[PDB]
Amino acid sequence: SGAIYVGNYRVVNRHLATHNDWANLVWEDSSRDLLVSSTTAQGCDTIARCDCQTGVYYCSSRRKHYPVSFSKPSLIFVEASEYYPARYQSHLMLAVGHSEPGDCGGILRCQHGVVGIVSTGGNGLVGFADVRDLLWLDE
Ligand SMILES: NC(=O)[C@H]1CCCN(C(=O)[C@H]2CCc3cccc(Br)c32)C1
Ligand SMILES: [Zn+2]
Repeated sequence: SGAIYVGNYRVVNRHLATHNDWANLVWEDSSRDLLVSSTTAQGCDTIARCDCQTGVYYCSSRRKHYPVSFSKPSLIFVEASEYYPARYQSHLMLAVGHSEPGDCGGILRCQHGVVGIVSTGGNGLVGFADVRDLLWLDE
């Protein structure tokens, strides 16, 4: 679990969005596993606007942060789950690192700010949904 709070927006994994997120919907994209809802309170976070390919992510299944080298956002095939059929997920970045289901929503940060959130994983891999291209989060 986890979210990004920036301005009057909450950014979550689309597959973990709540009834309240859907009732306050701003934008969602199944192909990216992202959903953004509106908030009444002003948010705690800064979004990176950069091309970093290194950063640090929070891994809830270890209660620890780990450094990572990650690929640029791309279209990656993701196996079927209870939430989606087998499909290509866009704007996804992969890295070598521990992840389990339950780790979705953990933040990836570089020195410039928040880069994205955990969205996929596998045997020693972790995948992050990029948010750096969503320029409107800042206004
Ligand atoms: N973005 C998606 O389609 C997600 C939906 C939930 C499921 N998903 C995953 O990758 C999960 C299932 C297998 C596994 C192993 C280690 C970490 C994670 Br996170 C996962 C894809
Ligand atoms: Zn950066």
